[PDB]
Amino acid sequence: AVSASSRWLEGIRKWYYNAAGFNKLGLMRDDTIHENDDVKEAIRRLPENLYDDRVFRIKRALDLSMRQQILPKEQWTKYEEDKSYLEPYLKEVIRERKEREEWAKK
Amino acid sequence: LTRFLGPRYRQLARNWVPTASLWGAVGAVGLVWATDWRLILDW
Amino acid sequence: FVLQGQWMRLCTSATESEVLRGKNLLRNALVSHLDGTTPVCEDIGRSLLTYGRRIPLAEWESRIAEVDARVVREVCSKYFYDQCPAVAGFGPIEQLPDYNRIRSGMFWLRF
Amino acid sequence: MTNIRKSHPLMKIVNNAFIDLPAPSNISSWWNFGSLLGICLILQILTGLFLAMHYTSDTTTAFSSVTHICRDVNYGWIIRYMHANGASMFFICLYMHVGRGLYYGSYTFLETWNIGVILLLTVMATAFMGYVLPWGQMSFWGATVITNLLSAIPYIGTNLVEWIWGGFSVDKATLTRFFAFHFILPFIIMAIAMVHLLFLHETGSNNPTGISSDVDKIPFHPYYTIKDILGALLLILALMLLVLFAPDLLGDPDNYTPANPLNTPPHIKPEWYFLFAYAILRSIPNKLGGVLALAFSILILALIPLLHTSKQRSMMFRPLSQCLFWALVADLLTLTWIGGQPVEHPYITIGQLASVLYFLLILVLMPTAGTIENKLLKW
Amino acid sequence: GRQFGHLTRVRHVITYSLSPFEQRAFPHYFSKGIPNVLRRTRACILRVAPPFVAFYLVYTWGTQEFEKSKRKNPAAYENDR
Amino acid sequence: VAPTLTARLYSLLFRRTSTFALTIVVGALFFERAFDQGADAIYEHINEGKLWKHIKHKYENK
Amino acid sequence: AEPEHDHRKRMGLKMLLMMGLLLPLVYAMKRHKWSVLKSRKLAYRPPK
Ligand code: HEM
Ligand code: HEM
Repeated sequence: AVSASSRWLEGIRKWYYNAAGFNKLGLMRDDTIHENDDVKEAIRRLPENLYDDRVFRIKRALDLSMRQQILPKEQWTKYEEDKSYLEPYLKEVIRERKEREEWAKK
Repeated sequence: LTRFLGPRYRQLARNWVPTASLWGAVGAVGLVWATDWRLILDW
Repeated sequence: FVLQGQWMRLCTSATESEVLRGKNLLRNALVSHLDGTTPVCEDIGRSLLTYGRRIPLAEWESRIAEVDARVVREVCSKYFYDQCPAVAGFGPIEQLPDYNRIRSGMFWLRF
Repeated sequence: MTNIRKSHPLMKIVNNAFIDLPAPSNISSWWNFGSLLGICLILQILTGLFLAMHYTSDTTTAFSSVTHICRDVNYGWIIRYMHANGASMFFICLYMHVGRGLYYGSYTFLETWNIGVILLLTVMATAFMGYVLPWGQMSFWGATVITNLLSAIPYIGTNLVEWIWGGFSVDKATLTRFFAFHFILPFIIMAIAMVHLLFLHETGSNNPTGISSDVDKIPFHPYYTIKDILGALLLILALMLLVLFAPDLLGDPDNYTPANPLNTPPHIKPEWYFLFAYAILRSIPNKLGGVLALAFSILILALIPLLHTSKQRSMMFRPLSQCLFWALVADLLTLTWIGGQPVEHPYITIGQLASVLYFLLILVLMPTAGTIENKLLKW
Repeated sequence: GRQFGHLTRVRHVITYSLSPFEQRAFPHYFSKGIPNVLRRTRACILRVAPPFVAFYLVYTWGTQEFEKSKRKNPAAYENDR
Repeated sequence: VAPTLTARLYSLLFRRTSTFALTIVVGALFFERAFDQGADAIYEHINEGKLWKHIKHKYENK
Repeated sequence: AEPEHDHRKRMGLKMLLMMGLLLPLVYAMKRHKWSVLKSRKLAYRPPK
């Protein structure tokens, strides 16, 4: 029954991303995740392109942070372009491990 | 939390209680010497 | 570490022995290259645009001869000591020394 | 290797955690509080040992002793006022430290987080006993009312408060105990610090972005030795600014009065570092309820790892937590205020809602906000 | 183990740096600071300042009341009656 | 042409770190004295006659 | 009440100037060491 609320949420989501640093930074939302054991394995599963990309992005990002400089307005990550490229990989890794637990449990 | 809970685990818990149960008894003995309850002494 | 180390040592601690051996090496390097027709032709051509129209070949030995352990020490310290490096790598450069580290390697407090 | 001084000695290799270590590029000024943290630990110690080079730990003298350190002894005045003020800094620094951990999710390093926590609490003990050494009206009473606050425990309490004190009150017996534990805690704490450092060295320093920096790492020597020295420079600045221009300013307590056991400053309260703790106890009617909730104030730290709900260990990209993070900090300021307040209606009612706000912020709000943000990002 | 040769794996990235002695350490500091300081403060202010503002009100009110209720010694209940 | 003041200073004292250090030792010395002198003066000026240094006269040698 | 404080104010003035001077140099000294990382711009290069 979500038509107006969810619609507001969709608008809100763009604002949330805009509110979020990653969009401002220009780095992808997927790249931002707390590097833990599951993320870690997902990470490892990335293709050369995807994966080298995430290395430059973070390189460019930690460079900026070191210099307290923001990227130009023209070169920023736009919410409409939410590459959730880790998501696919990250889901399974979890999926596998949740199972593992099920098999281990019984 | 949720992951730890399991249908399979029960034997370990049962085993743990005895070792745990045995361990629990030691503390009472250990505490008692320090505590020196007159009632404990009376026992 | 070892290399830069070598540099430093060079401009503070050169010993006549050491310089005298390198001396001699130079001669040979410089004589043996000139073996063959092609080699002589290039020296003669390039020598003329480089050093102008001289062929310092026999001079060399003389010039090389003026070499002293003090000469070598003072001449090296113009160019390597306190001077700022030009460093390039093509990684795995992940361990390559930080520009400032390399830099401090050109002077001698310790290490 | 040959004549690589560093790895030659095995010992000197262990020191290459300072010079050669992988340190992230990007890195707010906030992280200098680690280093300064140590700075303060070392300054207190050098200072302590000189003061304890002219201090006596008896009822009769202690007040006199301090009084004598600040009058007849050469440069004893600054040493003592440097030691008092320092401890302020030491705490001001501590609470930056934990803020940072709270905000950027440095606390993911569970093992490091748990040492931190121990660290924090150990210093906390230290500060509580040192302030009592001088044996002045504030000190005297503050010890009674805190220590006694332990007698809330039902079965033991009572017996136990009496063991800690070495008698029925706080006479000499207690006073020499604090002198000895104050002295030996800091040494024990240094071991802890190093143990803390040990664990942290196994995963390196998190960043404002919240992502691994392994793809961007820098020489600690070249860069972070100057930063740290600079940090010092400002740190000292604050410590001397305080110590030289306004020695007593930050030391709320004006009670330079030798402790008279029948006398009482109706306004009894811990120092700025311990101000938050006193306030927490006040909002609960029941004694025991207040002691539990006091412990939980501080002890609630070790939960936060488990509370973490978002996919971004970095608050940096999550507005909403940045807002509730700040509020907690300002709630914490609000609580500190209560600490120096008459325990009356106005302050009571306020503190009580601040003490619920603090635990909400930490237990319930933030964790939810995490989720939300994750869901807005479609994560 | 070894912290520098073993961190991670990085392919295809060039970096270009310059020497300290060739550059200036203070790059149009006033000009960058103003605009950068300005631009981040204004992105902080909203997330940070509120709660402090709040405390201030609560401080202010909270002290007024005290002084009143206590200085208003007749506050609770009047004199004439 | 002549070397900028810095270049002069550089080649005379900062090439060799022995010299450099020597400098700094020396400098630290010289500097402490000037600073103090200047910085003490400045501070006494701000409290003219407020300090015993100013006020010794009154009860000194009759 | 505060014999040390009287001496401290005079010392504070000396301390204030030295700290200020030291702070200014350090910011400059600090900037130079960290300048290289800040100055550096890294451009990703496509594999193909
Ligand atoms: C961070 C750890 C420490 C903290 C927080 C700390 C804090 C304090 C405080 C708040 C006081 C009360 C001073 C006053 O207001 O008059 C004090 C006094 C004292 N402390 Fe420390 N201290 C620490 C470490 C040490 C150490 C390591 C020593 C000995 C080596 C020491 C020796 C003393 C002595 C003798 C006094 C009594 C005289 C006085 O009042 O100055 N303290 N300490
Ligand atoms: C005796 C007091 C302490 C000292 C001297 C100290 C010192 C340090 C230093 C020098 C650092 C590195 C820089 C930084 O991140 O700020 C650090 C990091 C850290 N400290 Fe402390 N600390 C103390 C207390 C604590 C407490 C009480 C805890 C938590 C309960 C704690 C947890 C941490 C954590 C988690 C980090 C790593 C954060 C990161 O970079 O991801 N520290 N500490």
